[PDB]
Amino acid sequence: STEYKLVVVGAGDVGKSALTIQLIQNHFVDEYDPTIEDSYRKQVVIDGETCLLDILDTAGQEEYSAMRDQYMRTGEGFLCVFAINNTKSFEDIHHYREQIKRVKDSEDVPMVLVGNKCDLPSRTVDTKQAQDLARSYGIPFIETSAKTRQGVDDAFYTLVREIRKHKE
Ligand SMILES: C=CC(=O)N1CCN2c3nc(OC[C@@H]4C[C@@H](F)CN4C)nc4cc(-c5nc(N)cc(C)c5C(F)(F)F)c(Cl)c(c34)OC[C@@H]2C1
Ligand SMILES: Nc1nc2c(ncn2[C@@H]2O[C@H](COP(=O)(O)OP(=O)(O)O)[C@@H](O)[C@H]2O)c(=O)[nH]1
Ligand SMILES: [Cl-]
Ligand SMILES: [Cl-]
Ligand SMILES: [Cl-]
Ligand SMILES: [Mg+2]
Repeated sequence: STEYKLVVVGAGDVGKSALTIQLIQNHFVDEYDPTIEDSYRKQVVIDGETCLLDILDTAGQEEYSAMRDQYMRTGEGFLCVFAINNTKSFEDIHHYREQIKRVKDSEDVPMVLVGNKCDLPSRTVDTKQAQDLARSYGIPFIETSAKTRQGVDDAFYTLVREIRKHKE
């Protein structure tokens, strides 16, 4: 099987830890420690190929030492996560993409835009608004809901396909 190192980036409280557990453990955690950054592993099948994933749930203080960049440079794909009910988290996407392009030293890094918390009624970030931003980036965009499993597995598998295309 092929290994894929994934990194989940995004502002705080957007659902990175909830999305990560919903894919690994297949259940929703409504209150995970926001200061905890850990790595998870699970082997799934993606369009026939068996894929072993190592997903990094990022958290903690924003810091750009050579050790941190080198550790973040090990990620092959990135999930830039925002909340459809938090405008600021959607404006901070340009920050994470810019920092990912810097440490990876490339302008075509495999990544997928994630609009989490789509199960909530009041939405402030429009769907087509985030869709045109991902179209400008040239990256996929998927709306997910860690509570209802909606698109969770879809968002993660789409990122592995972007890595597959970039590799070949
Ligand atoms: C609860 C809190 C929480 O979970 N949080 C909040 C802090 N938060 C991060 N907030 C920021 O800005 C925040 C604001 C917004 C913008 F205005 C600039 N900042 C003032 N920037 C972060 C940057 C990185 C980071 N660092 C590197 N060395 C290299 C790369 C390639 C990255 C990557 F990949 F991420 F880009 C990482 Cl790992 C972060 C960041 O961890 C995630 C945590 C998640
Ligand atoms: N309604 C709803 N709430 C969510 C969802 N995902 C996360 N949350 C809530 O957002 C809060 C923080 O989520 P968290 O997993 O810590 O995201 P993170 O801080 O960015 O890593 C939690 O109290 C969750 O209840 C979702 O899909 N739907
Ligand atoms: Cl499973
Ligand atoms: Cl950091
Ligand atoms: Cl910098
Ligand atoms: Mg978290």
